[PDB]
Amino acid sequence: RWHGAGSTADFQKIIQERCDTYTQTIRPGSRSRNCQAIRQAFMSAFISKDPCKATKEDYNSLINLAPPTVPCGQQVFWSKTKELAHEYAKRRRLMTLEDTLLGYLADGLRWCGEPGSSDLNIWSCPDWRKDCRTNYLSVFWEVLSERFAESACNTVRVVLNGSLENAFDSMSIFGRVEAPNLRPQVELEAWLVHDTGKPPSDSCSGSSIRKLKSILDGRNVKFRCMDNLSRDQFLQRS
Ligand SMILES: Nc1ncnc2c1ncn2[C@@H]1O[C@H](COP(=O)(O)OP(=O)(O)OC[C@H]2OC[C@@H](F)[C@@H]2O)[C@@H](O)[C@H]1O
Repeated sequence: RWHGAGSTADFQKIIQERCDTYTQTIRPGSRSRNCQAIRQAFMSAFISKDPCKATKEDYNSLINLAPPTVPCGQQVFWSKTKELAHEYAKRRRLMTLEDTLLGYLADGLRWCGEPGSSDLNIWSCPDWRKDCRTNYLSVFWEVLSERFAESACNTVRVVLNGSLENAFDSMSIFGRVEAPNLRPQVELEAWLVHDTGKPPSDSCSGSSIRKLKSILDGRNVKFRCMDNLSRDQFLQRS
């Protein structure tokens, strides 16, 4: 029926296996979490529901079992720079949304259900643009990101793309959901990083970054911006 690719095959085995791996081998030590119950709640959030009627409220319980909250001073946001941001985070022992329990579970997966069926639709899922924005995949990421930003604390960093005309996209999840919900009085450092072998098309002085400074002022978040750095200069030396 839908225009988007179907659900990841064996989605529920994957999220349970990743849950075991994460809670036991990647980030253990804190409180215990039951991975069976986390998988059950994840599945119950969307399974057998209208795939284009997802609400943020459908995920409150799942998120409550494992909020996406990162230790003070270790949190990293990104926008149009996913792989660079993850390399940077890994090197510096920081955490992106993909390094939280739920983000780790969901990273790179697709899922949707179908009314009157207990199973995932593995043939097609709603596309955000061609079908509906109110789909379980897109809504999960928006609500998880919101909670991610609300829990941020002390210094947080963001990696943005200085090779685009607008390194800050106000219609992005970083622009629309994360920056505007960022816990007040944290401090944000932005790095605008450009493709090796190309001059940067955006800077800290550009229009888009001015919009971001405006948002951060309203949250009483201090802002430091660095730019004109190649991926190599940025990584080799932030
Ligand atoms: N871990 C993920 N795995 C798969 N898809 C994801 C993931 N995280 C987000 N998406 C989706 O892919 C899309 C990415 O769109 P960009 O324009 O490159 O960047 P932003 O929108 O700013 O999202 C990134 C920030 O917000 C949350 C934090 F992770 C980041 O700081 C997005 O719409 C999501 O539906």
